[PDB]
Amino acid sequence: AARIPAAIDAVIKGIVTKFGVSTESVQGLKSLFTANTYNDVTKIARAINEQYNPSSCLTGGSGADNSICPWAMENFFAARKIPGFIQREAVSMNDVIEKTVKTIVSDAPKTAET
Amino acid sequence: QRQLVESGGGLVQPGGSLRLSCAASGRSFSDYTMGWFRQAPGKEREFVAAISWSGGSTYADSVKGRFIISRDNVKNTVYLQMNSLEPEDTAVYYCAAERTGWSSEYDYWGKGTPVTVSS
Amino acid sequence: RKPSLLAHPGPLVKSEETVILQCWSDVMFEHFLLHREGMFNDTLRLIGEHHDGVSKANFSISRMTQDLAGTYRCYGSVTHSPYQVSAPSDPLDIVIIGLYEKPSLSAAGENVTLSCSSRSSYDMYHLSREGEAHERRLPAGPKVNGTFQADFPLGGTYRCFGSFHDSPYEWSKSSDPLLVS
Ligand SMILES: *[C@@H]1O[C@H](CO[C@@H]2O[C@@H](C)[C@@H](O)[C@@H](O)[C@@H]2O)[C@@H](O)[C@H](O)[C@H]1NC(C)=O
Ligand SMILES: *[C@@H]1O[C@H](CO)[C@@H](O)[C@H](O)[C@H]1NC(C)=O
Repeated sequence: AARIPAAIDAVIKGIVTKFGVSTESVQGLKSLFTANTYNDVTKIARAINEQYNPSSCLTGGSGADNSICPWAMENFFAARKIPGFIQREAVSMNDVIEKTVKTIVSDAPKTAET
Repeated sequence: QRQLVESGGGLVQPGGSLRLSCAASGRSFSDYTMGWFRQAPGKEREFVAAISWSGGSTYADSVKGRFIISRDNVKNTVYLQMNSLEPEDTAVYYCAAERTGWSSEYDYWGKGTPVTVSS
Repeated sequence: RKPSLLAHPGPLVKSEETVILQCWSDVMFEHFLLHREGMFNDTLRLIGEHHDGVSKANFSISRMTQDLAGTYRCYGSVTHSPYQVSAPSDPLDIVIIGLYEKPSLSAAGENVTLSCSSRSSYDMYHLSREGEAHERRLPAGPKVNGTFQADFPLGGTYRCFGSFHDSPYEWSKSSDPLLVS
């Protein structure tokens, strides 16, 4: 019955399990996870960079729980090859976050419905 | 840093062509963006073409397809090949230099070369 | 060990224009991490290109935006398993210039002082010696002539810029150059 609130909750669960950040922290962006902007890939990727500052993971991280740093190491800093940006002279971490958000948003109607 | 000297100006019939040159005598020439500007009688000085430190060209829409800007980093020279000239192109043509990466302006200017497209 | 970071043709970039940031070192780093601190933080992973004892990487900005302005630092990538990065390069400010009205700049072995003035209420003034990657900054004070100013004691070719508090990497049009001899 509630098609859109289910899709908003699937995008939130997608960010949580992919980026390894807390459920409470993703849900904090109340203005972002509304019916008009829950699937706005650009706004979500910029919000993730603004709030978690993954560039602070440059030197390695600290082992803090629900930190984006393990995701940043596995997909950017300590990656042998970045998936989606393979054989690329210059890769922007924000573009890698954006590509990840774009897959989350696409797979959201498939997962929530099923 | 620079002193720019234009040449090649003169009288030309409509549909004719003319090649202007600019000699620049300063250090780091290849790093400057070089431009051509023109001032027609009673009008404000306007941009005509620019050649970036990287060799990329830019043109005013009024000159697009008819003029070609080029640079020679061995001789420290800029050229403006002007084809299909119409009486609207009559103006004093100026050579200018911009220290890209350090300035937002064309700080260096030549004294001009007159171009007249008769009748 | 600390790599070098420079801007070509320079770090004071007009809107929609180009700049190349070069990371280089005599340590043969397989990769470089170019970090930007500004209104939109980011890290760029660059391939370390090797030739005759040097490892270099270029980051080309093909169209200067507010998002790309900031303080940049380059790090060389050492290892993946015991994760290690080198010491950062010296900080390099990549600034957007030409956004506001140009200020005015006024002037062997003597103390020379250069002054930055404008009627615009700039919060900060920036002095630039042409060819030198680092700029000097100083706040602006009001004068009874309805003009804000900053005096830079020198103790080359110079240019002056104004900026506001809420956008420290977005500067005005450069003042007319002042040759000091
Ligand atoms: C943007 O980044 C600022 C500085 O980044 C930190 O210092 C540099 C030198 C590197 O060590 C980097 O890994 C560090 O993260 C932060 O002060 C600032 O808070 C950041 N902005 C936001 C919104 O997170
Ligand atoms: C990097 O950029 C600099 C400055 O434009 C240039 O001289 C150099 O050739 C570039 N490196 C490569 C590998 O093209």
